[PDB]
Amino acid sequence: AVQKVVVHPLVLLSVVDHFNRIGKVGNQKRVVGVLLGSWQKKVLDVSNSFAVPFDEDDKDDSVWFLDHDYLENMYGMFKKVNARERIVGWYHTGPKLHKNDIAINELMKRYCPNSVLVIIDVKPKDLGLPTEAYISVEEVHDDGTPTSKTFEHVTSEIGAEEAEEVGVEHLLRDIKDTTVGTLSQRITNQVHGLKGLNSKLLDIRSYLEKVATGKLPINHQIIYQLQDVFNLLPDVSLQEFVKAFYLKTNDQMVVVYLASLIRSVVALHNLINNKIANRDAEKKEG
Amino acid sequence: VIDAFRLINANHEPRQTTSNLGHLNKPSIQALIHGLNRHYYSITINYRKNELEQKMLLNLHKKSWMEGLTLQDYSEHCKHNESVVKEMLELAKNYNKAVEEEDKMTPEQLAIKNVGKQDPKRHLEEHVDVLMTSNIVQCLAAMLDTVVFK
Amino acid sequence: EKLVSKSVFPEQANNNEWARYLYYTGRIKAIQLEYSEARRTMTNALRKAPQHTAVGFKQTVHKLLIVVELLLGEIPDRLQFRQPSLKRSLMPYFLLTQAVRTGNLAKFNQVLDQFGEKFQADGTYTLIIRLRHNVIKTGVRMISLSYSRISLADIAQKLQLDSPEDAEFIVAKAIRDGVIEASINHEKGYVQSKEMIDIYSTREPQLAFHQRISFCLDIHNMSVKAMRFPPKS
Amino acid sequence: DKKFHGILDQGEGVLIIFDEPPVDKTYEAALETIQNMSKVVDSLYNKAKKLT
Amino acid sequence: TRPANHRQLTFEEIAKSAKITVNEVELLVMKALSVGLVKGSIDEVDKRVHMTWVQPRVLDLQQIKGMKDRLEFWCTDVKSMEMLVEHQAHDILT
Amino acid sequence: LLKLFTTMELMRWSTLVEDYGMELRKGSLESPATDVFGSTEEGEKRWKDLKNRVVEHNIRIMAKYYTRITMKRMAQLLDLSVDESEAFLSNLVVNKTIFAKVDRLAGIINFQRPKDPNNLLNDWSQKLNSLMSLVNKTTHLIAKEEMIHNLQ
Repeated sequence: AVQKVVVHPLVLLSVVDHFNRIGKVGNQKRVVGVLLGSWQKKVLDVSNSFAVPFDEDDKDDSVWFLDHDYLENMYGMFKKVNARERIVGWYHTGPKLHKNDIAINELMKRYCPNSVLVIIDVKPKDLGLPTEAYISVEEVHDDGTPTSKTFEHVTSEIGAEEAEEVGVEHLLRDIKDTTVGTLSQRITNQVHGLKGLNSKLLDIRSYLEKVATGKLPINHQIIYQLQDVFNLLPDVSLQEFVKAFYLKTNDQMVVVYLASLIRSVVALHNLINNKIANRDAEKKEG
Repeated sequence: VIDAFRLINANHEPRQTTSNLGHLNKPSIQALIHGLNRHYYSITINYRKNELEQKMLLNLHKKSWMEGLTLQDYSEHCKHNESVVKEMLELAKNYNKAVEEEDKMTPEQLAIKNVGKQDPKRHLEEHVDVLMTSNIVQCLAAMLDTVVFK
Repeated sequence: EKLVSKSVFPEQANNNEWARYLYYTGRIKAIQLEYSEARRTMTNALRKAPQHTAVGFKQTVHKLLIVVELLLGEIPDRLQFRQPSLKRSLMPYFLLTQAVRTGNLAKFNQVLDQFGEKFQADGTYTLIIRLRHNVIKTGVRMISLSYSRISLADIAQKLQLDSPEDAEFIVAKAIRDGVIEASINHEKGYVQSKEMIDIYSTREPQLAFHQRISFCLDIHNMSVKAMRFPPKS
Repeated sequence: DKKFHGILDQGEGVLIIFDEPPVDKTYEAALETIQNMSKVVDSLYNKAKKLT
Repeated sequence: TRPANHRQLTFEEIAKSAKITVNEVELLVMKALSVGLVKGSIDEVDKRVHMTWVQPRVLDLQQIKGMKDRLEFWCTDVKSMEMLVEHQAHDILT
Repeated sequence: LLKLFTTMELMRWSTLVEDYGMELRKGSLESPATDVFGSTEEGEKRWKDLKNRVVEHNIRIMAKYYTRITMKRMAQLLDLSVDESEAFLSNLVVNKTIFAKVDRLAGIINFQRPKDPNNLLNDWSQKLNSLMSLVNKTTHLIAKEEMIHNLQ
């Protein structure tokens, strides 16, 4: 079981390049390829990738073709160039999971038994990470009865080596705004978090509307998870919670007030020094 | 640090100038010593990007939404605040000591006065900034969660 | 009073002007029945007065503060009564405070008869006359501060009053005025002091700290705007 | 002598036993810092005499 | 059935509902907790049970629509706070 | 018996002695007994220790469930007198096996530790984090369902 997948920026940019070139060729919607990488005791590391021929019928979810001979040849060449990287999984730029993904994963499992799928949205109309990691798992039900092969989410993050970090930072002269202070602690979170939460709740609302009207059938597991969520929603009118909240807020504001007092004294010191300097300069000039 | 090169034949000027674009780099002394503008010439490197490349580069550093709203253990937060205030106490003592100076100091001696010795004013400012940021962020996150989650 | 109510004092006024304004407004509020506001404003005035100079202004504000505190029923601090500058001037008020604390109409009348003219000269005779009849307020305050639950007969005995009916009326007057946080209960016949609430759990500390934080931030902003860099002149 | 944290309730013949965090160690540090910065402000007052 | 904000049942109520005397209420609730049907605690002094979680169950379309309405309220609150923060801090974040 | 001692539910000494009293003590010819609970003084001591184990198990279960209980009810459920139950609980608390506070004047046994404001706020934060994770998981399930049922 994978606990985390680390996708390096070179993999993402290579995926973008593959998508762009196949699109320039034309008549395609999703791109597929291999993810070479390495293992670090349940913390994956995807470092490199290469393109692979792939086509699918836009109507039938059973007419798809992946050139495994080309996959093997290119893997041999990549191994000849860098031995420490071995096949770890496959990637596809499709915005969301397709129905052929389990079949493609079964094909790739003959090259990597613990294959990990990474979906890279090259046109992200959202506010969040661009990578979603999935691992194929057998699901046993209680009423759904037949055990199907379903895709299970795995935490994905972006990391980089020193050279990759240097290159990305050099290339990031598009819009650079570090402001690590309260400004960034207000934009990168708070606003972004609330917007993402609203997006997720809107997705849940859309699904619930579809279910209630009758476009989609009922999923007991989804309904159960929603019940658990609504149960977890806390209550903030309890006297004990209110009192604890006020106590902690008072402590934080004590510290804030002391910091502001220090700031004011420093400002006064600077003003006195500046006035001394200006008076001395005027006296000397006179 | 990257550059692009091409050679010069055994001839005159290697290239023709129809703009100022070429003469904007100030070739480095090391390259000039090792043969720049004599056996080879440089070419400007440009980093034109497409929309998807730009978007992916910008999105690389974006964090998960839940990380933004996630709070921070209150025991650890209070411990950090306590530690920094205790440090600020000694820094204030040293600041009082230092303020009494700066009048018995040569105009040149002041600069070298802060060489190998702590600067209470600078450290107090840094601690104030860190404390303000942390506490303001925590309070605002707490209130936002209080409303959002029922 | 009308002019004060209808005019807004400038905030960017010198500390000396602020001291004068605070003293005069406190005088007006003390002549009227606003002792709490008078004491607050006049403490601010004395605080804002210049440290070294302004000896006479300090004496005047101190005398008025003594009288208004006695009227409110507290006891002025004794440190101010021994400062070299305000030593001889405040002796009559020292004796007045002594009598008020050890409430004794004989001593109070003796002090008033002796230093009658100086009170008139300094402008506090009428307030002292009010104190001469509201003296008991201090005794009731001390009883409330000491006892958590006392009988009206015991209050009468301690305050040297007549039958406990007068004590009950006085205590009710004090409770309505807000001098004492207590509730009377005649079905048993005792006055029970209210409990002390946990101020910290309340939002009040947040308000106080927010006020002070805003003040400090304003100080820093104005101290940064006060800077001058003159070489471009 | 502070052997155990508790208080006696005479009349009712009871012994109450409790656990207390008597001090915060942040408020005390804040108070000490306030005193030190009061000294700093005193020194600034002395230094401002040169302005006059 | 009980709303999430109260969710604090009493011994007499459980006895009346389950047709058992008040004494066996404690054992019934303990069996429920042990099996894992409900989560909570028992306060014999006050004669109450504080249920904090009951097992999920299958819901009909009316209850699904109720959940949708609750989600609507939640999303409205989220959007309101997002707008508040953005408007108030536009100066520092442009 | 092993299942009885592994299940987290109250058990009664009288019921145990009635059901397994003879099988574990005298035995039967098909399954012979053991010297664990013989008629000797060692066996008597071991029987007493088993009774103490039953009492401890009951106390642990009624501490896992129960925020406050009365001493009369705890004695009634442990099948011992009030004084004996008090002594047993006090010994357990002193030995640090379980946490309990006896309010003798009111006869209440409190099994919940004091709640610091830090603890309360930490619990609230943990609940919020769990809520966010559950929202993410629900979104993943919804996406899977839409994929499965939307193309056709």
